[PDB]
Amino acid sequence: RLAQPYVGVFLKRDDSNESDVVESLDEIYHTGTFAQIHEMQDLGDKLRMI
Amino acid sequence: RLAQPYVGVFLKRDDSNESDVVESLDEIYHTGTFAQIHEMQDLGDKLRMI
Amino acid sequence: PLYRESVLQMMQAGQRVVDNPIYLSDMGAALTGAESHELQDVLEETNIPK
Amino acid sequence: MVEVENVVHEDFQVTEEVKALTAEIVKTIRDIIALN
Repeated sequence: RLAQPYVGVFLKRDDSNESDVVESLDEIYHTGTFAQIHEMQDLGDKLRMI
Repeated sequence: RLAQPYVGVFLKRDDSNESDVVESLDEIYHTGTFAQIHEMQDLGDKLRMI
Repeated sequence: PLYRESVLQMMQAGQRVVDNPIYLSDMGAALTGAESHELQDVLEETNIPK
Repeated sequence: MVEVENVVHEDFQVTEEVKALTAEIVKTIRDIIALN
């Protein structure tokens, strides 16, 4: 519904841990790669974002 | 041209009539179904909306 | 038989993915062949058990 | 020879589902012409 559809991309630091990714915001690196969305597909998995 | 694409889906009442569809607005039911348009195709017909 | 059965295998109640059961009961009532008037009659009811 | 056009053509007053058989009939006609 948003005017500009977009999704970010960040990079994780060493020793990946999903619980800390959803608990705290420090695990991810400050660097980021923002980009606009094209089109959803979801051919096999229910989450296949380009 | 509009920023957000969308469309509403309604249900017609008993005794369908094309002339009533262009003559009166009471044929449609009070129930409605807004949704977002996905993508136009018009492969064979000029109106193949999803 | 009317539709293919993998879609039933894709959304299963034991996966705990049915956060919204009313969409599943609507998808299952959609398989009925009843008149669109009869669907409107089902819509006229307000209480969930009814 | 005497003859009369007793072309009975009864149909229900409610014409919503009565065409639902037509969809299967055309899909069947498509399947008969497609295999034969």
